[PDB]
Amino acid sequence: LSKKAKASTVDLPIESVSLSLQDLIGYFHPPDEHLEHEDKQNRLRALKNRQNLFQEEGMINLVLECIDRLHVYSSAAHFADVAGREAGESWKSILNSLYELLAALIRGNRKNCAQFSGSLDWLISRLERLEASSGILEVLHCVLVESPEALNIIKEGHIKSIISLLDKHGRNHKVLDVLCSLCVCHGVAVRSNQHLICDNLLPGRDLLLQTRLVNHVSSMRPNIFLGVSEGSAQYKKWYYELMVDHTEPFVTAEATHLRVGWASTEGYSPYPGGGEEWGGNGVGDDLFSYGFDGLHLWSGCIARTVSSPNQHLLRTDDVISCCLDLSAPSISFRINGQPVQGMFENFNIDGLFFPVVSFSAGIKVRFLLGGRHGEFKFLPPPGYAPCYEAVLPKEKLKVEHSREYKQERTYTRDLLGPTVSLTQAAFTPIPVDT
Amino acid sequence: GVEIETISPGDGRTFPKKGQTCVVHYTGMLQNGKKFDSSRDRNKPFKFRIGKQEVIKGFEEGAAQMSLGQRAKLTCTPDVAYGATGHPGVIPPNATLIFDVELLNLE
Amino acid sequence: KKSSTLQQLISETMVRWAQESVIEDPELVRAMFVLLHRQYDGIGGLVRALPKTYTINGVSVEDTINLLASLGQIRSLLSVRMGKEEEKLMIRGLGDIMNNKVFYQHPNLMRALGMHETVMEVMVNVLGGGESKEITFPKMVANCCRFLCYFCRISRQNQKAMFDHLSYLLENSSVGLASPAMRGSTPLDVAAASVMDNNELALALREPDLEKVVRYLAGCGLQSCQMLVSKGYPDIGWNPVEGERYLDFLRFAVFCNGESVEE
Amino acid sequence: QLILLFSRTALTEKCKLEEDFLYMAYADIMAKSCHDEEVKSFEEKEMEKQKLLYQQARLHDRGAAEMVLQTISASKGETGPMVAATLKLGIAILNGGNSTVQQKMLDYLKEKKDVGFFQSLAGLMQSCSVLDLNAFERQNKAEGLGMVTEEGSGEKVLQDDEFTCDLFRFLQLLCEGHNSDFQNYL
Amino acid sequence: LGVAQVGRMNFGKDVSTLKYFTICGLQEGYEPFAVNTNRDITMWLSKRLPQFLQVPSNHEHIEVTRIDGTIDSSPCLKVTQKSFGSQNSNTDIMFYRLSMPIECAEVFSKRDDYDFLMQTSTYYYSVRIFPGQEPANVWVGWITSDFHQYDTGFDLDRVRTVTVTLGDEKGKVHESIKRSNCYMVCAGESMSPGQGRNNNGLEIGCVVDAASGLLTFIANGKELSTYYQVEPSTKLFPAVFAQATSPNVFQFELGRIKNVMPLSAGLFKSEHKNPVPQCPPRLHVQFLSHVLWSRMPNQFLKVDVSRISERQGWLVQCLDPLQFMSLHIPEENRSVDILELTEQEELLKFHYHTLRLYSAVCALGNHRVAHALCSHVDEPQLLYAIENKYMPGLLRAGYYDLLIDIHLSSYATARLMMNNEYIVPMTEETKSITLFPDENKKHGLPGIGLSTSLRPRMQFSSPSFVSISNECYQYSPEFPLDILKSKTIQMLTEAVKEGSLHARDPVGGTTEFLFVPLIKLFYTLLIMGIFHNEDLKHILQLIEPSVFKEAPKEGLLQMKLPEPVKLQMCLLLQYLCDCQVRHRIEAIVAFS
Repeated sequence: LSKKAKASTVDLPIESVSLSLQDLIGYFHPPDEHLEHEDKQNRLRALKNRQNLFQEEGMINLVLECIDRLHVYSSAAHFADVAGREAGESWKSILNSLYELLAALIRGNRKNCAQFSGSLDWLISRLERLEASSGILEVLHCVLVESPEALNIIKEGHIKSIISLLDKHGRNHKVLDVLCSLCVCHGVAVRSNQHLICDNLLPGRDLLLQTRLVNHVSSMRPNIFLGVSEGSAQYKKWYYELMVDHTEPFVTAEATHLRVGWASTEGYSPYPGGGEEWGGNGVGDDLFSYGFDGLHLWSGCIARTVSSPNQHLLRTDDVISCCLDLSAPSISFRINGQPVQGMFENFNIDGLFFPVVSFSAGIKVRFLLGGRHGEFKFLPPPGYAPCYEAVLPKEKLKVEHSREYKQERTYTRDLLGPTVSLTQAAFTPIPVDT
Repeated sequence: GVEIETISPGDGRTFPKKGQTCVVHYTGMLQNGKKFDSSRDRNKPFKFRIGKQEVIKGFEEGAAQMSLGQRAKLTCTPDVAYGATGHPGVIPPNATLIFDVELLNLE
Repeated sequence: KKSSTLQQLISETMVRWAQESVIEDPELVRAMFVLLHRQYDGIGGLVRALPKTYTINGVSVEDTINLLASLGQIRSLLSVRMGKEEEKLMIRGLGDIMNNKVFYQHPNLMRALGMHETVMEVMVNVLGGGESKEITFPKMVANCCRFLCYFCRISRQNQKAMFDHLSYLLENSSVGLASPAMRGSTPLDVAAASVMDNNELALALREPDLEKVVRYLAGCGLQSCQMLVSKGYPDIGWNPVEGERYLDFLRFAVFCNGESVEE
Repeated sequence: QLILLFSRTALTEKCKLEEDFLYMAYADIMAKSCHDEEVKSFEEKEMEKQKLLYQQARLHDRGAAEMVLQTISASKGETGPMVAATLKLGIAILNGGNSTVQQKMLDYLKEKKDVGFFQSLAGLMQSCSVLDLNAFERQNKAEGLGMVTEEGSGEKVLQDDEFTCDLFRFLQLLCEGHNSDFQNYL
Repeated sequence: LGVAQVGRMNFGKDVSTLKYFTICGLQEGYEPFAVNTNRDITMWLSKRLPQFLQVPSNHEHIEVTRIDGTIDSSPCLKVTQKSFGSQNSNTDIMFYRLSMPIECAEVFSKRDDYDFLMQTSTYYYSVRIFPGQEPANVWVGWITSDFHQYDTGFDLDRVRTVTVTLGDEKGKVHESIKRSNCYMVCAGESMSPGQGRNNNGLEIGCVVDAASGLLTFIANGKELSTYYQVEPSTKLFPAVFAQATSPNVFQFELGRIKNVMPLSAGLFKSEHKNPVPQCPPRLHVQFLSHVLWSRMPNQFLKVDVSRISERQGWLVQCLDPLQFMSLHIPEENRSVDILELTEQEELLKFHYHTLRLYSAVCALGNHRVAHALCSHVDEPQLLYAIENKYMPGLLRAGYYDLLIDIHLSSYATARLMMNNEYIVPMTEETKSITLFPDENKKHGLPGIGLSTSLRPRMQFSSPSFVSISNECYQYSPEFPLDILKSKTIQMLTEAVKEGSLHARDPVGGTTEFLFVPLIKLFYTLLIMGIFHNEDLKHILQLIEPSVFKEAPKEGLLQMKLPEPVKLQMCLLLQYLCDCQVRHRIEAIVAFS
């Protein structure tokens, strides 16, 4: 076929090769564990003698030649075009069966793995191929676990090739197992292999999953829902204050989280959107929340430093004033009565807005909502209104958890279904046509 | 090479000086935001002595520019930190190092 | 009725586990019966322990601790595969051991610790790695053989300990014969130091090892040195450089303490 | 369970018979339990015979004969302390010409078709040591020189006499009682 | 639970709480669900926010087929709908994403030519809108990881945007920055000529400049007016949103236009300098879906809210620290709690093998590698992994083994190596040593007493990476041993007094996972000799109360243990007997 003889002229025994490969794989089959111990010993002896005879007759080299002369064709469609349709159909299965037969022949045989140590370099060259990746990894694992000589043969380029396979083909644990076999074999540690695998795989932090302990963060909001819509009786300017009565910078190893600002619901539902109910997320970690930590403006989990007189992280005896202007989308902050040289502007105004503070442990902060609920230490800017005015006449204003679930007894916990939309939150009198 | 911005103010009159060990309690992070070192994790304040090449350059100049009791954010360019060879297994080659450092005390 | 002691408690719990359940784990069964036999044979523990026991005065505590740390490094490096940094570590540790005074002062402690076994195990690994293709890491074999020769010269019983391994050394007698400046650092020299100036050991020498040495000398006489001709020396038939060292070993075997061992 | 563990370890395929302190110690323990060693009367002679029969039964009911045969076969003709302990255990279980143990050993050998047992037996008997005038003369010359002996026994001549006696006593016990079938089978 | 519905489950953790169990169900024989459990049952609920996941092979509506790149055609991913052409076919906005993101520059700047192609950071992919698919129904562009917005109708106006304006003291806008999760364009408005896209093509090209952060779109060879400027370090995912009107809807193409690096180079670090387009198996099409589960945390923050006064206002207070482990997926740029790996099996198995790889690289005294791994797996993470009850058993065992290998393994091995040989200095304490503590012949508690035998010195280096000294890499990394001792004793006591109750849910899910790591860490500490005096007394009480009581409840010996735990206790008894032998040797020397 390589010399391009006509397809009918050449005889390609596809079916016989496939059946013989299946029979040989079954013939080189490890004993089952549930069998009696002495019978298992007999079957293991038979398998070992079988492998020894095959290796002495040189079956491994013939299998390798078949594998190479099938690998010369890249794809099943290519091999079908070269030889024929049925050959193209059977190409992948034949390659897989040949690789499995090689693995079965060499598995558990110290001598066979010792001879395959020399040819293993050729094997790794086809690692990147999708059709042969699994079989090559299986053969490599067997050879590495059995023969320390092939472990010595393994080099830095081959280690990089295996790591590149981990990168290209995704997360496959067999690659990690092969790497562990490279690191340690027969109770003997290869320092060079360990150092190389470390220095290549670990510092990138791009493949292995990364772990961290993260402080739990909770959100704290009032009842008020503030939305602006065309033809609605909602005042567009609002103002509230928060003072840090007490804060501890480091309750744990991680820094204490403390962010204050406004957040917007998704649609008209009372449920805040865009953020997970539990986790390290807080105000400004999603595009529905807008926060200030005393040094940065937080929005969409991205922080940008803002300048302010005596700028510092939020500490004890700091009065934070947040201003929401929905006539033109604007969120401005003032620390200790001094303006903060930054704003949020041109954000989405479809949903209702509410004050919110996100915090880790070790805080003590108080809402100054204006009017009866709180008092403003700094006068609100002209045109703005205290947030306590937004409370509906019938309801009462509390500060309640923004998310549905809080700490309580497991059986007393109220499981909540989906909530109805807050149609009454925005009052729009629609004209009746007359 | 190193730029410093204050997270928390210090006294502003006591500064590191020759032959005085600096007790710093720091947290190190890569520029992309992945933590690689933290003395707060080990619960051991870090002690180093100025002018004796014990720590990396950018860290040394940042600590020198800091004042007693001042918490500041240190940004170290690759030249003043591990160069282009990097730290094997921890710091990738040509990496910018960000440090949150607090000068607890000076003996 | 209470066991009231660890021995009785262990015996009862082992027998109770074994009678309660058929145990599929061979390692668990082995460990259980080892523990049971240990509990029943209290005397055997002392029998094994007392030879390992050694007594040192308070003056030697510090250098004994340093030498034990060096020996611990050498032992821990057995589990690791050979390399350049490992070679440097072996060499530095053996140098420290030979430098320390306790090595000279307390040979019996040193035999009980068994450094000779550990050092020859290191050398066995080095030689078994690439024996046909010339011993990789020759500085390893040189330092190990020098340390073993010094160990031989330390005491007469150390010659006992090294002669117990004479068979393997004469097997790998052709490690560094050709290379000059390796004299005193060959397993042949280790064997010569083991059998040197000891009438008892010369008498205990057998015939087959002498046959093997004579065969090596005959091969040297028959064939030249491939390594030497590779370096480019003219190829004369026989090999004086490797012949002479075998002749020296035979001389040490036959002649001892100014009198010829006639057998 | 211990006997099964030892039997499985012996049946396991490996080039050497790896030295096992546990096997040697427990084999010695069981052999001593079996043998448990002024004219005796007939009543008390039959007493001691029944007691020895019960002691041997406690083992050969659990597979001690198969242990001994498997360990000797796996020895592959190499003398060792494990082989000596196995031979002593076999002597203990076969002492007095135990017909049941002889029958079990013969049945096991015939059904396994173990050529390794007899090959190892031939190797052990070939490798058994004898008197050496050369070693005797060397020892005498050391004594004449007056150098202090390292071992007072002087076991260099007749290296393993106890082992040789144990092996031939094992064969005699196997053939004891005019066991004609086993005599022909040997 | 339906709309505006509230309900409670009582699993019977406290039987008295069950209202009608005694009335019905108690006498019949039914048991409470949580009668034997020692911990509250972890409760799972449907996830409100959709997350992108790979299209299942059995997904009834959407099918994705991969076309291998030929010599003349670039590698291509084709999305087609099998459900269409028949009833029950779903006509809705379906959001598609490529798995891996292109990373912008950390700091932005102030025949194809090989040099420019090599030096450039510009990347390209194109999508071919198949004939018969309405271009207005298809949107093409980039989305970030924050895009969790799923709606029946998607409009480019709805995309969530924010502008962060930073000003100077005067108030001048020195930087105005636009931020959005979605950067996409519409093929319907893109097509200028009209209906005639079904003739061929409608290739909408997306061009990203990583160095500058500029996002430009080309359509049929002309540069579109739409352009987006993204912030530095933004991770952008190739995404196409399409409402399917045809069985064949859109096709990702990974080709390269003149002077532009293909997408594979930007995606894969290894192929950063490879100009040939590539579609490695890791890259795959992901679609937004709501079929996911969320785990409610076992413990929440203690937050107290109250109105202090008319004067003072509402106060919110939280003073107790609650902390959790987050597992961060690098390619998808999302972090999840590792306790979710109980139900995510693939990530669980991969992380277990990763822990095994860490153990392998740090195995057998590789102190430098242990110091390096101290950065990746930290002390707080290790301690939380040791102490947390709900973690999977595989990760529990992996973290226990990793802690042992990084910190305790080297010195434990050294002491095990020195266990056999005894070197006893001649000192006053040595002379004072005696076989029996008092006149009456009663054995002292094993391991408690005065031992003078020479033993390896315990020395630990302090992990630190600001330091440049090379002495730290020699010696094992340092771990707080008193805290480990106290936690080991406390959790061993808890495990002992819980195992007797035979709870349905042990820590880690099985008795083996509960005990083998704990007993292994305890045995390592005992070998190291960290335990001293009263701690070892409590240890001996836990192992067996009656035998080791200093002069009912059943100890760790008499509790029907599994075989691996039996082996661990066999090792412990070995060590105790070795301690007895060492005491005998010391007393022999003292008499001598």
